[PDB]
Amino acid sequence: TLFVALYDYEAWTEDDLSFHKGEKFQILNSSEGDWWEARSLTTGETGYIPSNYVAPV
Amino acid sequence: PVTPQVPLRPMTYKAAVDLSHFLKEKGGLEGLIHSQRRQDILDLWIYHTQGYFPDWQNYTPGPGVRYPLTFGWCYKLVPVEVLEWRFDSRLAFHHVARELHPEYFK
Repeated sequence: TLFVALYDYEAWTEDDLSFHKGEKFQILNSSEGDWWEARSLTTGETGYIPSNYVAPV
Repeated sequence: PVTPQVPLRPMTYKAAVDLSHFLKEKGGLEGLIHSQRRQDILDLWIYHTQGYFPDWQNYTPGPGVRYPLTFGWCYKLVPVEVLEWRFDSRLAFHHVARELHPEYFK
């Protein structure tokens, strides 16, 4: 149940997580819709990400 | 604007405040003349990049200063009709538009 970025995403607000294509994520929440709370396995930093920007491994 | 569309999400008070400050810091909106066309373009950009449905940036009718309906959006439109976008942090604490024009919240 681990995911990987398909595109780069530059966040505007601090509640969102910026990431680069080829970044790895642990999904912390999928219940609140299509923005997911996730943790960057590269920085450890948590934040919201657009689910359509990631794909299962 | 060539980055794939992010999913929809509701504009909240918090998102509106964060967004206001983000745009203030980036700069460009402060002291920009307001056309409805310019408003729409901004809304679409924010919609495409941030997923907020473009129905949150409505202001109070003229004449004079134009106040934001969405509490937390800290921009209003200032005469000299010729309008400019103008930041006002007060709008995060006082919901002016609901005070002056209560008829948009019923």
